[PDB]
Amino acid sequence: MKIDIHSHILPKEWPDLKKRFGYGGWVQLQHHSKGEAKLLKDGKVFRVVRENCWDPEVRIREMDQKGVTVQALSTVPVMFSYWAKPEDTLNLCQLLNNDLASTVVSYPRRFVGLGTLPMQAPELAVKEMERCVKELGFPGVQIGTHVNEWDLNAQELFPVYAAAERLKCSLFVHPWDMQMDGRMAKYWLPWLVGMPAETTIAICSMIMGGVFEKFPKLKVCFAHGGGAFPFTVGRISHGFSMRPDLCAQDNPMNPKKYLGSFYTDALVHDPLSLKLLTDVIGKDKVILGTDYPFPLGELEPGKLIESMEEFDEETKNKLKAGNALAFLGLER
Amino acid sequence: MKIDIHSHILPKEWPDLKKRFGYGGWVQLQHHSKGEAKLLKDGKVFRVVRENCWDPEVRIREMDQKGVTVQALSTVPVMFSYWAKPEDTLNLCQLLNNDLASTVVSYPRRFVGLGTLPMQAPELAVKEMERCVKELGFPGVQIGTHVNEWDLNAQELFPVYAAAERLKCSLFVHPWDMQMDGRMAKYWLPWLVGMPAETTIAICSMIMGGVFEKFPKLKVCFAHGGGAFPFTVGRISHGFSMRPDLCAQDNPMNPKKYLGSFYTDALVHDPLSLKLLTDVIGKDKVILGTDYPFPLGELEPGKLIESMEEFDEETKNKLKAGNALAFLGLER
Ligand SMILES: [Zn+2]
Ligand SMILES: [Zn+2]
Repeated sequence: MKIDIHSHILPKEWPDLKKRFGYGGWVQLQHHSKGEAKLLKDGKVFRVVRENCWDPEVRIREMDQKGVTVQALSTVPVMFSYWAKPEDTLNLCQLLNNDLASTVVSYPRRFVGLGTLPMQAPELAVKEMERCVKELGFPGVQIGTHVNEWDLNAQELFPVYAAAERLKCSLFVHPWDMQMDGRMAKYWLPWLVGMPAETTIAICSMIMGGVFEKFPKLKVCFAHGGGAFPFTVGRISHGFSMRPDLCAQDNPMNPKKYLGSFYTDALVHDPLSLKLLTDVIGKDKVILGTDYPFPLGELEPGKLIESMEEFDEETKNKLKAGNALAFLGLER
Repeated sequence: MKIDIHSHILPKEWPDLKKRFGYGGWVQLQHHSKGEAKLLKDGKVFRVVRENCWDPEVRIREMDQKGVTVQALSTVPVMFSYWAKPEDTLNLCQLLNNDLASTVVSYPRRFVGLGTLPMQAPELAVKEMERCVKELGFPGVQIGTHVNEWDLNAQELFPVYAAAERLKCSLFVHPWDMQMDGRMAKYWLPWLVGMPAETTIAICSMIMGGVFEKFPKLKVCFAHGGGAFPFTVGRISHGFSMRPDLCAQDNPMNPKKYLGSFYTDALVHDPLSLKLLTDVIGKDKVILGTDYPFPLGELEPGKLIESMEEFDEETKNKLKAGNALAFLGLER
């Protein structure tokens, strides 16, 4: 019933990116029908989306109906474009960040912005992060779980984490670029299994890569309840203890010592799962998020949290808003 | 403290498989040092193992020390060899199954056998299953989470499931053949993340492929606590409801209706994780298993279960032995 850390939005329209940059592989939005649009990647339709995916007015009406005060807006992850030339990804980043900032200016009490960065080129990413924070006024950014062959332990990314600490810029980590073909081409497995696995790999990578140890002021929240991590943390912690030759060469402290060091959203659908999440991650560390407007999201925002007889009213309030305001560094 | 459904053993020695079959890619055991051996795949050492991995006498002494009455013995999963020619995999299967049956005959009150099958060729697999059950006296078999490009929903495998129902042959499903290279080549991620993801994909595949619906007498137990499934079942069940076009074309019943239809081992390391597992899978459906003699296993077998103040003595007894005896169809 309060703040939603996890929601995705796109521009109304954007330019032909293939023409702008000189090579294909990019995505485009095609308005085929009233209140309806297609996303495509060279020719092929790969997703159908509704009006509420780009129209702030439509979003405000649906938020009102559901009792949601603020959405944190970030782009659709397929727009990350970490695969492209660094300056072209940055150019697209500036376009999506400015779009997002425009929307925020129009409804500054209903939205805040999480920008996107050219993470494959750390010098450009630092510079675009500095702009989002100093000029656009964003409290943080949304990044993917890996960047081409870099997982988030990668030393090449340390300048980005350092910039985040100095700028007080929060990081929302979202699974993306999962395997889509072969055995994963059935039963929606990329979204149902691939996403949570991507998130668990990101949490393990930042832990065992020493990111939380070296950048102790960095604020990070992972999407979809930490993936499998809240349930498989015992396996991970035990395995680290047993094979330090494999697990401890970048950071010798046991993963368990980092519980309390980062946030997750609360998007885990079931009450038994939400209770384990808070038991493991902490009542101060779980943030209502919805994945609005996508179907895999929570249909009645805040309902799972409010349905927990195990939680007092002060805990519910932390989960619904107070934790988001802490993670984002924003006034209650 | 009772029965261990999940333990791996190899023969003392076996022939040069490359010479036997006429092409490389197979594994071999090399005794380099006292009570020590190397596993290799063409030249390269990929694992070091101890005596207790092949010597039944050593295993009995370590079981006594730990209060373990019976181990269910199955081969090391890298021996599956589903990639090879069908008759060659079957020939190796017969050798490993006979080895296992010999060991069982020598200590028939301490061991039972779970055989291995040429799953890439279903007619041969049915025939070797019939032999393990009728001639070798095995109560079940261990199979992998996928078979080359077949996940376990594959219709080509239905004759194997049908044979299992008729023969009353239990199936222990073990994750294997994970990605090992690229981004997964660090931090032991194949074992810490890849294995649980493989298991969740296998549980989803058998559910949404209608395997439990079409073969309701089939007994199946998945390794490592069901992977992520006990925590991500809400995500999976919600997603199935939202996109039946993606999820329900082979079996329209919601995955949640199958909780209670299969078993898992109890190998989840942490007490919060063991409580969620029983809450989700059922107190009648969780089986003490250890992954003996591998380091990622439980070091004091049965200790997690016995440490649960939430469980009465009758529940502990089910988890330590009664559930295994039910899954295997064996006399208490
Ligand atoms: Zn999302
Ligand atoms: Zn095992």
